[PDB]
Amino acid sequence: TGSKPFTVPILTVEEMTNSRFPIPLEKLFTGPSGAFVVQPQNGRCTTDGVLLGTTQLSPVNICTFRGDVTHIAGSRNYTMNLASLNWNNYDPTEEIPAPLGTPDFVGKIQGLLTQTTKGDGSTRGHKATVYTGSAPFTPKLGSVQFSTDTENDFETHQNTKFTPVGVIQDGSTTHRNEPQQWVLPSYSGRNVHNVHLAPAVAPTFPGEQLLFFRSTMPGCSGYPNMDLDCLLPQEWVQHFYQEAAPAQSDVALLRFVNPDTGRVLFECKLHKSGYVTVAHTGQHDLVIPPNGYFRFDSWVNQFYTLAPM
Amino acid sequence: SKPFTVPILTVEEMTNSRFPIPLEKLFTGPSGAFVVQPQNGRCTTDGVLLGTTQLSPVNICTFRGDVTHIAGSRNYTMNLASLNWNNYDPTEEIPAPLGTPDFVGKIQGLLTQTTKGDGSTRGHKATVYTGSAPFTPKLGSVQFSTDTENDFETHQNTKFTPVGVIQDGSTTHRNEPQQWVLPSYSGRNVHNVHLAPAVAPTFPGEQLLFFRSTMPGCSGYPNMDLDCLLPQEWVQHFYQEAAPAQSDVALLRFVNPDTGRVLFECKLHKSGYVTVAHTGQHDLVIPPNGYFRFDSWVNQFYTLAPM
Ligand SMILES: CC(=O)N[C@@H]1[C@@H](O[C@@H]2O[C@H](CO)[C@H](O)[C@H](O)[C@H]2O[C@@H]2O[C@@H](C)[C@@H](O)[C@@H](O)[C@@H]2O)[C@H](O[C@@H]2O[C@@H](C)[C@@H](O)[C@@H](O)[C@@H]2O)[C@@H](CO)O[C@H]1O
Ligand SMILES: CC(=O)N[C@@H]1[C@@H](O[C@@H]2O[C@H](CO)[C@H](O)[C@H](O)[C@H]2O[C@@H]2O[C@@H](C)[C@@H](O)[C@@H](O)[C@@H]2O)[C@H](O[C@@H]2O[C@@H](C)[C@@H](O)[C@@H](O)[C@@H]2O)[C@@H](CO)O[C@H]1O
Repeated sequence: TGSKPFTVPILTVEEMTNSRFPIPLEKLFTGPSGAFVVQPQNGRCTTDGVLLGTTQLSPVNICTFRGDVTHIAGSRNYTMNLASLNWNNYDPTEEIPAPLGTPDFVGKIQGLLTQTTKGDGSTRGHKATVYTGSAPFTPKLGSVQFSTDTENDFETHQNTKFTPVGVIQDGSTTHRNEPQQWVLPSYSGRNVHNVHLAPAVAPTFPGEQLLFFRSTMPGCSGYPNMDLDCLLPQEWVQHFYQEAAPAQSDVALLRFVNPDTGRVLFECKLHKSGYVTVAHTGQHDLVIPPNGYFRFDSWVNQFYTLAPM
Repeated sequence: SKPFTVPILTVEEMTNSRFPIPLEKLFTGPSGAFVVQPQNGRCTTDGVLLGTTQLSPVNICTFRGDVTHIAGSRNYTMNLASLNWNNYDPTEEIPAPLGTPDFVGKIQGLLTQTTKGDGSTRGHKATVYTGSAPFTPKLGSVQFSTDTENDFETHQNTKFTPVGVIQDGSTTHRNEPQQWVLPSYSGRNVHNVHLAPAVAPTFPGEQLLFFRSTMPGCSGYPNMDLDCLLPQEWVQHFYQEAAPAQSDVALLRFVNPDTGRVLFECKLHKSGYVTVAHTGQHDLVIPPNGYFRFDSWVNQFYTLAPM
């Protein structure tokens, strides 16, 4: 009695943003997930607005890094000592897995590393790639490495930003073998256990699968696997964070409605810990009308049987 | 009537509606001497998108299409597609494709491409000069300068992801970008159409309140300041809520949770911009947890407490 009514945004899928990389959502996808552990750290939020993992609120502070850089002699690599979003000191003892927004998959993320010299406002920018499966990827410790197209242009002790664009793959190896979107980086480096993680999720009900919000990351070199699935759109993270409507049960029943025809396409379970399941067996790209949207209908529980998708 | 609200997200939790970067601060200054007519980040309080405004925080200053190499150069012409990768339609009554840059500047980022057949991919640093003669997005074409003469393929999906801005370092520092100069969306001899209107304070002692970011600089000595009239999250919020405006102005109070006190009040005009009572340039100093709260509908001629 007296709970703030729960709701989800009325934005359509194509009007929303992937919570794991700064690109629009394209489609909904469902498939079996017994062959991987689904434990992304971005795009994690409970329905009552508790951010989990490395999740933060900005759609354009995801897979970014800020700090200052040191050149590694004999190479085009730079070590970035990480700062916070507002350029303050990074605190490695905060009870999070890594700075909020840190990439949550193993892959080679390419973008631009940019810098401004405080004294005169001179600026510079270079193509750069961060290898999140590599030994120098230690964001939790406050340090990551970038491979760039320069050995001398970046200055020390000047604010430097990495803006992600897409992913690459080693073209001499099996096509689409990376990125591995369901493999978490080791945030503190090789053989150091991750901490404070958002939990892995899986369907529990017979005949159910996770429902993913899917985008295609830009590819920047080689033959990458560009598929990227998030559990919640970034706008849903922002919505629940603000609304903070109490979860009246374990499961919010949503209906996906077509306002063009006035008919419900399918129903799904939004679990209070922040993920969606549907009743379907097999890999399936959902086909949805551009104006279709999710609408909260009622609180049910994990024993509720969904109508087949 | 449906109660009007603004998001409770703090400034640094929100996104610039004119370039895909976080908001950093609030800024006010006089703007009588020139025209404030941005086309992105334009939305009425009852949720009507204006100008070139669309809903995505990460489909702003992006481009998509097919590219063709200009022989004897490292420049490529992009024939624009839509977000769904369909043919572009120049007869829509908009100034240019939604999300088109709304300032004159040299925007640098990466041009990326996927070959459909084998999934091979490529990516190159590229710059679009929105003040250049070939910048004709309303006509379905813009030009990029890149670092290759041969790597991009024809008739393959190509995307530009913006990162920051550059300036010609052999010229007066910070002389470009010019954030308050609109591109000529159809080229230099064709006037712009279907624009969201220019905005100005009219009430004595008031100035615009800007939501400000610093665009990354990628070369030279650029002016990196970028002011939007509404955070992108406010655009998304009004679009969904569609709460009718009960008067010309929504009075907002900016509240500090650490004290429980109002820091300042401002006017959110129903056509989608904010004013404060202040004379002079000022970077507002705000607590990280400060937020805007709608307090009441007032008329346009309400007198604000001084900022
Ligand atoms: C121009 C081209 O196709 N070159 C092939 C080469 O791929 C290029 O390799 C260099 C390093 O030597 C850079 O990594 C380039 O980014 C890369 O080219 C990109 O990727 C290829 C697949 C094309 O889509 C191209 O248009 C694009 O610019 C390739 O090298 C292998 O693959 C690359 C990605 C890299 O992992 C190399 O270490 C690896 O040996 C070789 C052999 O596959 O073939 C060249 O023709
Ligand atoms: C290495 C350096 O500082 N060079 C200055 C030069 O700037 C470089 O010019 C080339 C073009 O010839 C490229 O545009 C480079 O990106 C540019 O270097 C960038 O910008 C400078 C200001 C530094 O921050 C540097 O670290 C960064 O990589 C510069 O040339 C003027 O400005 C550039 C942006 C370009 O517009 C030139 O056409 C223009 O003459 C000159 C004069 O300011 O000074 C050199 O020292």
